[PDB]
Amino acid sequence: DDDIAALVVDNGSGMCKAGFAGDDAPRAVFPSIVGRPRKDSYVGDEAQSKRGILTLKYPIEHGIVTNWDDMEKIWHHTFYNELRVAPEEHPVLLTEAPLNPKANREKMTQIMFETFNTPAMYVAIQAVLSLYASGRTTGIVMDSGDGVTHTVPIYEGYALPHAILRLDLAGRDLTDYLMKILTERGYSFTTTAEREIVRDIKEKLCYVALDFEQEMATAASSSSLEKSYELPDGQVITIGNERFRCPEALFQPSFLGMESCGIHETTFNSIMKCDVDIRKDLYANTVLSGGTTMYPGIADRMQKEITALAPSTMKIKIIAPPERKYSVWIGGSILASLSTFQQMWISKQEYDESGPSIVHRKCF
Amino acid sequence: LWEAALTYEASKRRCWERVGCPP
Amino acid sequence: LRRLLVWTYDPKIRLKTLAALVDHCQGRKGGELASAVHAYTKTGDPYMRSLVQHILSLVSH
Amino acid sequence: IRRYTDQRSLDRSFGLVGQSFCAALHQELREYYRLLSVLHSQLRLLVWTYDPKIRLKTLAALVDHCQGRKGGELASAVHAYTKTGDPYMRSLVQHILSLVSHPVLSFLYRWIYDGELEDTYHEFFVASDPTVKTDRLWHDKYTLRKSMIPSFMTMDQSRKVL
Amino acid sequence: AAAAAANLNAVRETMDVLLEISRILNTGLDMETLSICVRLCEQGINPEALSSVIKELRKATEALK
Amino acid sequence: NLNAVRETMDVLLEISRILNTGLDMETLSICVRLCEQGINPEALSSVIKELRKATEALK
Amino acid sequence: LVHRILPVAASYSAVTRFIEEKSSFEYGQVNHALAAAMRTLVKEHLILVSQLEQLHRQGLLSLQKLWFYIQPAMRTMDILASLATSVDKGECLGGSTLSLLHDRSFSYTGDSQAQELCLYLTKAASAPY
Amino acid sequence: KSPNVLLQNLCCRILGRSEADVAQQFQYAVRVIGSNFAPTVERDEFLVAEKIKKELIRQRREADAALFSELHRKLHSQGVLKNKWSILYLLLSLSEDPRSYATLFAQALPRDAHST
Amino acid sequence: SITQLFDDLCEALLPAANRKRAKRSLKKVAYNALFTNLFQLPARNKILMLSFDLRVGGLGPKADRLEELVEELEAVGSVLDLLVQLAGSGPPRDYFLNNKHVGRNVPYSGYDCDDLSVFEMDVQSLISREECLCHSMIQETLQVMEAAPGTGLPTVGL
Repeated sequence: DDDIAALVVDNGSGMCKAGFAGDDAPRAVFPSIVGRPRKDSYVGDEAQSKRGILTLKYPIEHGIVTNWDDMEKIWHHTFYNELRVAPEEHPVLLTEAPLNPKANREKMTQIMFETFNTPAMYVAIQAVLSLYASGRTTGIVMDSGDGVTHTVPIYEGYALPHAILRLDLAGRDLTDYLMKILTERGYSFTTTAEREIVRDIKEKLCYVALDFEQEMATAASSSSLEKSYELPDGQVITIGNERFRCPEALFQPSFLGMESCGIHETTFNSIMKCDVDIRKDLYANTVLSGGTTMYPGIADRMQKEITALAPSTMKIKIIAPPERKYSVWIGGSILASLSTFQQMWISKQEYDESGPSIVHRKCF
Repeated sequence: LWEAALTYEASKRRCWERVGCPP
Repeated sequence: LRRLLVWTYDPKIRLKTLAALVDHCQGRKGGELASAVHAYTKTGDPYMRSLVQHILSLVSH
Repeated sequence: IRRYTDQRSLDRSFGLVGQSFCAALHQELREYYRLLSVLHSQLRLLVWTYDPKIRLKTLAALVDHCQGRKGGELASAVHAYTKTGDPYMRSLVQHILSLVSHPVLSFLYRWIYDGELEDTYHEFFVASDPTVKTDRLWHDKYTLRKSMIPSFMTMDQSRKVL
Repeated sequence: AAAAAANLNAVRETMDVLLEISRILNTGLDMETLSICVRLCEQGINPEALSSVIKELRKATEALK
Repeated sequence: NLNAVRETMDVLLEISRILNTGLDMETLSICVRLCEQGINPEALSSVIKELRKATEALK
Repeated sequence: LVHRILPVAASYSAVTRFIEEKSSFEYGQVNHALAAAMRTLVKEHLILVSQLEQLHRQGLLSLQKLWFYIQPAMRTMDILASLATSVDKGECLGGSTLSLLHDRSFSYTGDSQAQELCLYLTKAASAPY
Repeated sequence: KSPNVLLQNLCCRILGRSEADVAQQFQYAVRVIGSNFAPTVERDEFLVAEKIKKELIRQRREADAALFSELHRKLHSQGVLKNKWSILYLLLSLSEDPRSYATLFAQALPRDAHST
Repeated sequence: SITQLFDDLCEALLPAANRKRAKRSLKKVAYNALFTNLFQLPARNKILMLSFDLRVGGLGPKADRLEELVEELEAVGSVLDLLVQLAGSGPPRDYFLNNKHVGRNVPYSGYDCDDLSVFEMDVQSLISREECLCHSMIQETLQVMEAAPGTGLPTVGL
């Protein structure tokens, strides 16, 4: 072969994923931390160990870059220390959350072209590249990340913003509701590390509920839903009534008091504002997402309401990938390897020849 | 197909030079 | 083709049965003929059973 | 091998395993007759015939080694060439071994179930026992003859079906 | 062309002769069915085979009536 | 249901063996689940013919 | 080379005598149809013999090629020759020849060439009884 | 194009049903037309001419039977038909009179006295 | 669901008779080829349209079997519409044809020259294969054993 290489870096919301294109797993994963004495600039195990006297800083936390300096700093330190390679000799494919403004994407291609100095680059939406590895290019994306959610319809090869729906229902609201339900119980959440561990327990061991009625009926008769937890630290957090109803709040938004749409509601609101000639085609590529990929149970409620959504003369096709947390990662990993992708992949020469704004058109 | 194309507009003049195919 | 003896193999069984009724029945008319053609259908050799059960449809008309 | 496969084709008291072994030998020899068909129309060439000389050594080896063996000791004379790991002899012993195993494996679905058991020729480990018809035949009336246990069977295989 | 429209005239000529024979015998076929039957008979087909079908399909529209 | 789908998987082998497909039992099991999803089978017969070409281009 | 081939000749020529002699009235009623189903099995050997004559005109048939061909026939027609000689030598008729077929259907159950032919012939032959 | 879907075009014309609305009749059509495709009897346009004449006698017409001979002339003058025997045998078989024994009356031969 | 079964399909097409990073490359070419077509009764009729072409092409009992099975397939619907569009992608006797020696009633008729003439041809295709086999095994080995010096197996290229 000997065509010029490609690498992908996805600076996520809780950890940083870095690697080479065509790698099935992430080549390196460090936590998203850039310290300051509270070393002074280090990503990795030493910064995670020093967290009592080192600040934990995530640069992207709401689907919009909140601190710009720490974003480009963790980006450069990821490429230089997390992968231990040289910036001048590698082109990088980057990803961002959807509904990033045009000025923000302009700012990023500017900073990546000048402070990092890439040979060739790509900045684009998250859910669409995640879809291209998740199965068909056309369909609808129910993407629930860790600080944003969007129901993205796509029939262009790229999203249609006329029908994109911003939804605040992400892992952020799930861990906020967890803190709320435990403070209603009267249980001290204590600290940030126990926050991350109990969020892990909600993903992994906790009951992800199958209907609101059945588990409520068994808990009202007598609870046998709890499942014992013996951590090596010695924590015992177990309660059966509480643990099916904590992720249930997506199935009834008024269970918290959420005014925004539920899952079935947001995908139905999406499909009716989309064109009806592509309707069955878009209805037969709906995706699964969320941190619940360590113990499913959301998939049955979702597929049941999607059977109930459209009539019975079309069958459901929900695409359920084996990755629903590193789906964004394997997206860029497959797309950057292709030689046909060079047409959607911009170099450094055109960025000076046709100005900065062409990154919006040719990269798409 | 042949009867579909066959409904074409044909001149009502018939030749005085040709009786063999006068269209 | 070995002089086409496969083609003349079902003949001389066809021919053999139709030269038996033309030997066994000679100078016959009446029910003595319908008791003389009707003895080549009691054979448990199914060729004669399948030939004389169409011949007997005609002669018993 | 020509002599062996022609003489046991007029023996029918050679059993069903010998009469399957020689039939498989017959099928193996037909391709060596095909060689002698085509070479005749083309009429030293040693190196052409070095490789058929390897096949025919093994075939004459199975003939000379399995001399006069029938039943489960002929399934202990071709189940001695299933311990090889040079795949040429594996392929030569294949398409002989299958046909050899077939007569034994026919009785083993009518002696684990019901159904006719032909042991007028002893080629099967069952050596049945006359004149025990009272009620004491839930003790041994089908003796395990060790000489007609084949090598693909073990003791748990030759007596639990019993 | 021009000589390709003369052949498109010479097929209407034939189709009118066949349309005349179809009416002076007072058949069951109409002009639209007949245009399928000409295509079938051009390939080389048993006309004993098609007529039995047409005899059943016309009684299968008395299984519609 | 689990008893039904085994019997259906056995009968669906037969109608694909008489029609002389290139499908073996494993790729039959994947394609029987994929066609039941609703994605047009007229296009799935073409993506399989392209997948089996692109894998042979590497060999 | 011709001594190698002669058993299949004996196992055709010892079959047609049974079919010819036992195709008369008095010779049983299952014994009729056994011979009547053996004519479908004389047919195969005859079709082989017939096609080889036109092949020999091109020059693409020889003694070695025939001996190479007839390797399955040398066994399959021999089982039929044994059946024919067994009926003709000591006369078995009706149920006696059906006891003969019933022993032959057990005396091979593992051969799987000399079983299948008889396993066909039994179901063909016992339509009259 | 293929002959089998052309049969379904005939099925759309004669039935009120579409081709997609019925598959029991198309099953029978595949039964009959297949294995009896491609003529298996002796052709004769002359017997068909004299039998269309014989049919127009049965309608008590002698004028239209000699006009039929001029249409038979025109049929050959254009000469674009492949089997002129077949389509006229077909229209004659589907003829209905506007208002016994006939198997002892002249027909086409079966070609079972001849290699095919 | 199906995109996890697709991973088992990607393991099948890879030789199992390593094998962990070649899978990631074959999965990329699999996904890159998959979405091109996907981006851009009348159902048993499609089986009947090929049974007609069976009956014209010889082989009567195969088409008579096919029409016997399309009645039981209607007594999952998207599967047979895949099978009809994969019908020519496949891999590239009988004692009776003319014996009236059985039965109780067989119709009297003559010769036809399309039954017994094409029953010696059913065997003639066999005898004309079993000698063309003899020319496709001595050629495929003499092409290995004689070309020219320096031609053989790639173990000399080690």
